Amino acid sequence: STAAVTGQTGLTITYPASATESAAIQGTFGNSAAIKIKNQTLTWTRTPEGAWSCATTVEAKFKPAGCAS
Amino acid sequence: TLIELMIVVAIIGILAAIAIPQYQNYIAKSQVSRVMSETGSLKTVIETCILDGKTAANCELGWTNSNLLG
Repeated sequence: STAAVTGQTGLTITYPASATESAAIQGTFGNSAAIKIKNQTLTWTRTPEGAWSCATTVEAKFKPAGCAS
Repeated sequence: TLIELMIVVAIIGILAAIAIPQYQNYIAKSQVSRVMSETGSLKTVIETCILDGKTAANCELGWTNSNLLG
């Protein structure tokens, strides 16, 4: 499994090819996930300065304190 | 014969005068125990909210209406 081609369809890697774009690790739920969150996504984004942060598209009541943004 | 019917009436009167236990205690105890369990189920979410630092309005309760108003 490489960044360009991962072994799972539910995991996507956006790799920076230049010094001005951001990196991303996105995971879409499914398979054994609950039906309510069956197609939501959770992403870890890294700014060009090297700062990591987490975002999620699920409802607020399901969000852990880490990805409350 | 008359005596047989009188014995039947006496038996009916004996059966009708059976002592009834105070069944209110059982029902009340069961209802109080059910409300106990229902209200104690919220301890998990309340404790997680408190330990997470959330405010009162930001704590999401998974409460469903209880027919005992407990």
